[PDB]
Amino acid sequence: RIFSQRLRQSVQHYFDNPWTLTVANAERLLDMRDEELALRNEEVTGELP
Amino acid sequence: FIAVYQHLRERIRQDIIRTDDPVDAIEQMEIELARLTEELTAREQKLAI
Amino acid sequence: IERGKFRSLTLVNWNGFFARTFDLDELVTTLSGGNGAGKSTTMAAFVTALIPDLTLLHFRNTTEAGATSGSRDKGLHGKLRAGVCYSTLDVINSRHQRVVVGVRLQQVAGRDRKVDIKPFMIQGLPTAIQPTQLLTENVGERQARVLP
Amino acid sequence: SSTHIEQFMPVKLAQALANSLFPELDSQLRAGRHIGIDDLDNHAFLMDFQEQLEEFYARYNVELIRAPEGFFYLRPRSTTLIPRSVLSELDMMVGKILCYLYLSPERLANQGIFTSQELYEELISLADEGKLMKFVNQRSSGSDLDKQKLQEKVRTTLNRLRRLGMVYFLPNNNNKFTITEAVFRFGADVRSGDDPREIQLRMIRDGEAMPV
Amino acid sequence: FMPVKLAQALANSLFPELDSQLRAGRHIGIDDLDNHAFLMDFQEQLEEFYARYNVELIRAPEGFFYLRPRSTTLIPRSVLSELDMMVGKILCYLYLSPERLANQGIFTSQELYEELISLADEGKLMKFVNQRSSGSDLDKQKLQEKVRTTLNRLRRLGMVYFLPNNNNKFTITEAVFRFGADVRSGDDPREIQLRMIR
Ligand SMILES: Nc1ncnc2c1ncn2[C@@H]1O[C@H](COP(=O)(O)OP(=O)(O)OP(=O)(O)O)[C@@H](O)[C@H]1O
Ligand SMILES: [Mg+2]
Repeated sequence: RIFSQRLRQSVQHYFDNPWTLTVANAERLLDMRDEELALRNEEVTGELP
Repeated sequence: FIAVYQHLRERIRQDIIRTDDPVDAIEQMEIELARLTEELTAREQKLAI
Repeated sequence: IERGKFRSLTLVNWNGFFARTFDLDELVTTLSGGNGAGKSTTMAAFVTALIPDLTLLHFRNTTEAGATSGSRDKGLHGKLRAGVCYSTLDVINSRHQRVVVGVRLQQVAGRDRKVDIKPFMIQGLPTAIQPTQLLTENVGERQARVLP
Repeated sequence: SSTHIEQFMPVKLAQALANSLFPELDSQLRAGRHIGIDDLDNHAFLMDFQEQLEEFYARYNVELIRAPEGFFYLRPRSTTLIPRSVLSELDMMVGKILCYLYLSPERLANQGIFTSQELYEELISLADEGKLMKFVNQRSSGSDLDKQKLQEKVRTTLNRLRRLGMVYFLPNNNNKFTITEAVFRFGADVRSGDDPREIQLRMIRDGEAMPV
Repeated sequence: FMPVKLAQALANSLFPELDSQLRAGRHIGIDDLDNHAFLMDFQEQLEEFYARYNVELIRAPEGFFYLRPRSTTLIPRSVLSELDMMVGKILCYLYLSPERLANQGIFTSQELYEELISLADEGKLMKFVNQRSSGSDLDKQKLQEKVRTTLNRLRRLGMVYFLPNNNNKFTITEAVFRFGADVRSGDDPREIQLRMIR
């Protein structure tokens, strides 16, 4: 009967001393937004062997 | 000395071991150790077959 | 049992080849010609048509063989011309079925020298049809055009 | 002799960095994920080379820490080379409730599988429902639309805690999940029966927690 | 084991910092003397080190280094906004020949603001701020704010260096070429850059 009182009172009265934990939050790797793929179209022609 | 005790008090693992008295905690830990050893013995016996 | 065989390889609008078809041999096929003629290019076209995974394809020079280089350029883009391109294989199955696998290749407009691949397969094609003619349209006086 | 690994690096550290598990783990760790006992591969790896990893990461001005419960995590210093961030108060409410749920022997029979509804029911049983509703919307007074909005925010924050490694969803059902020991960090303000103010001061001094 | 030169490279005191930067997406140009020299010296091994993350270490033909993630990247990815590429292509255009005589390499925020407003079409500007907007002062103020914001993002990427004072005047680095057009034999850079901007 040790933690019941210990933890319940903390949740019940949290807003009298609100506190927050710290975490590692390394940056995301920025990349180019992919534009719509634009292929090369040229209607090539030539003499057939 | 007080500092030492204070230091240690935080380091308790979970509820069944929440004896706020470190020295008292020791034995509980060791109890766990023995428990675990028995479970390991049974599991390795199962593994053989 | 009769093992399957590769009948032929076809290239369209590659660097130096407009529309060419090599007929493979049952045992050995040899390519000869002076430096820069285009032999290694033919090899590259074949392997590309076999494994279109663009993450893997990496055509190093024969010199510098075996050196894991991570080169900026994989060396495929330059072997293609502007517009649409093809690379196809004709295969005779052990069941004596004619199947044509291949890929459509196309350069990507933009600073990065990227390439686009779209595989395809054809089954049941009549034995009288040649891939060179199937992939081109006769426009004008013997001045054929390639079709997407 | 020259051109010898020992000149530049301890052999065990190089051996660790060359392992196939390292890139995954590194990536994750940097992202803030906690590592518990269930993900054996990772955990075991951590255990094997603990001191080398600690020494390594030290270069970055970050502590690789081991909680008593057996879970590893990253704590950045003030001079950290890697950014540091803080959790929201709703995340704390859900965190402390998940902690009480883990301890509860009354629900141990579930074999760790809990449902979002049970979590929500426990939370409203303990905290001030109508006063907590203030965080969802400044005009909330017990309306069902607002109650569903609260449930959806809980659903969202719980998903964030999953990315942190604090809870694992079932393989085929997303309405049910399992807890891990990493949740005990939410009890860092009460694990010792002492003056709350002094505890809080100690925590902020250690870099564990910030006020709001 | 591990290659000796790779162990040497990552043992160097400069590595942690550069690692941090690179993972963020920053581009290393010829300006950063020590970092650039370090990469030049240990490229052959750093490329292998980062390949283990399914991320590619590329040296641009102009000379600057940067990382490119694959689809299977181990590093969490993120993507720029449309307005970001618009501004980037504008900066690429400003890397012009008369620039040398016009500004001696040092620009101002107003140059970019006015260039952006003059050269872009109104429809995509509205799409940038909000479709409900129509030629109003508050919309232009919001667009200015967004321009400053994205310019700071680009400064993070290393594209643009702010002169060390509170005022918003800057210089453009060579790495801006990453936004640039494809170059074909004999083509004029101004024309091709404008052609894409259109
Ligand atoms: N990626 C490329 N970009 C530009 N030109 C290329 C590219 N790859 C090959 N070439 C050129 O295409 C021509 C054909 O080269 P290829 O290697 O296929 O010839 P080859 O007959 O096999 O020569 P060798 O026997 O000397 O290897 C050569 O002029 C080569 O310079
Ligand atoms: Mg060759």
